[PDB]
Amino acid sequence: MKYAGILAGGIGSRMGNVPLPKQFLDLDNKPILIHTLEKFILINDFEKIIIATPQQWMTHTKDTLRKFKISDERIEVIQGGSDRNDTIMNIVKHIESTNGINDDDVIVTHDAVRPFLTHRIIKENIQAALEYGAVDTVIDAIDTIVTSKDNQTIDAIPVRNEMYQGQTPQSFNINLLKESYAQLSDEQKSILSDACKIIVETNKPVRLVKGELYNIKVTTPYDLKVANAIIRG
Amino acid sequence: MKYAGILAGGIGSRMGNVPLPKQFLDLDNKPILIHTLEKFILINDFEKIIIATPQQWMTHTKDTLRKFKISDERIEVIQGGSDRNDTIMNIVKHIESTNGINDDDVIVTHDAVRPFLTHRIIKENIQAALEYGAVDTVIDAIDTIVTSKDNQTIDAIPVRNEMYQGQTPQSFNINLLKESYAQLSDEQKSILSDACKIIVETNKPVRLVKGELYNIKVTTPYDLKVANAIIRGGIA
Ligand SMILES: Nc1ccn([C@@H]2O[C@H](COP(=O)(O)OP(=O)(O)OC[C@@H](O)[C@@H](O)[C@@H](O)CO)[C@@H](O)[C@H]2O)c(=O)n1
Repeated sequence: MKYAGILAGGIGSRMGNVPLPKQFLDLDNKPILIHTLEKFILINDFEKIIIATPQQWMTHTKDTLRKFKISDERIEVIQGGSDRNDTIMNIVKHIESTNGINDDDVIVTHDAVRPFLTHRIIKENIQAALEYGAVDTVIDAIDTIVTSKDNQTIDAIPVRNEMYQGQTPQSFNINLLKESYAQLSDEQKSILSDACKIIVETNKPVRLVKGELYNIKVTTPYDLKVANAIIRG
Repeated sequence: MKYAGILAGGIGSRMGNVPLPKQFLDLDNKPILIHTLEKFILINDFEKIIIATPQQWMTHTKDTLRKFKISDERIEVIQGGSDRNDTIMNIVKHIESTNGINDDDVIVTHDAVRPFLTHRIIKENIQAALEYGAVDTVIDAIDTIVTSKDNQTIDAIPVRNEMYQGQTPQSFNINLLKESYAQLSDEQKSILSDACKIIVETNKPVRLVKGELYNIKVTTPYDLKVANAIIRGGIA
């Protein structure tokens, strides 16, 4: 079975790491979250489309689904976790308690504020997860990537041809993801913020699926202004 | 003395069509290169502002400057090189053969196809080059960065808080740039995608100056749609 996990944990402020509900901001007279969900409802192969969000946003999420006539029976809103990977695991646990996890199940996890992913991206994610167990959506780096350990000076400049900008979806065989996450120590769980890095850190391969330049994360006022252009055109 | 080097030397190859150089494409009825140049003209302290273009585009560039009533005597259009760092060094050599290089000279090198840099970015680049000798214009990485050695599977996912997207300008003390570049082999030069790595590879510091989310590089039709939005929105 194939599941979608829509991660609506918000976008943390720079000071304080306060979750801001950017997925509710308006994009051409409809919340960003609704645009993203519409893309997933178009995929008939999903058994459930699970939105995980902080307890304090669950009612507004349900109210917004109702206002924008999103009635698809596969949509469910559940409470998120203490960080992004813990929220993913809340989704996995919800699947297990509801249907039970099958050996061939896959989960397609995706940012609520990435409304411009495509049918191809979703299908390629599903197929790569079924065959290989773990997948990241990426695009080739356009800028030269540089590192710094002090926010003052360059530490290194890697070869750009080996660098990729990570997007989402990130998709996994569910049992593989669960087994890998179970291998991490409490310290690792506190430090890891990315879902594909769970797999990498536990020495299993992660496949690349190529995204799109326009599959942006709408997290700043600048990105919201750009998003209006992408949508209208 | 302070010099600007506007890098307009690439050629936009297209499959099955006449090459259309991205730096000359119209953006709100004005070529991208002119948008970029206007920012540099507003900096009084440049001694010269040198635009490098492919040989066959030099006359067209000079004429287009005249078309937009741009007569600034500091502007010179010269021939670029076969790769980006060769274009930068063509500009350095032109300065050397024209004025000679002073020990305190700095050069602000910048993509012609990045029209949305700001007064602040240029001024911080100049000051950074004067104080530290080498500087990169960067922003915090917008995405998690992923690496791959086989172009099929992830090799590593570095700690995201140490990752930055390189933009331009990149600015240098001229003698430092020249001396560092002279140390590199042809293979080392082949691997470079920017100028600041010349400095990093020769074990001299490169300082960071913050760019902007809208200091985008215009190279594909998608980027031009974004550029048009930026202009109409007053974002930059
Ligand atoms: N023979 C050449 C080739 C290119 N050029 C100029 O170079 C500009 C960017 O060129 P291009 O769009 O192809 O981008 P690159 O792949 O070179 O990488 C750049 C990336 O490193 C940098 O922006 C940033 O990230 C660093 O921090 C364009 O104006 C070209 O005309 C030149 O004058 N002569």
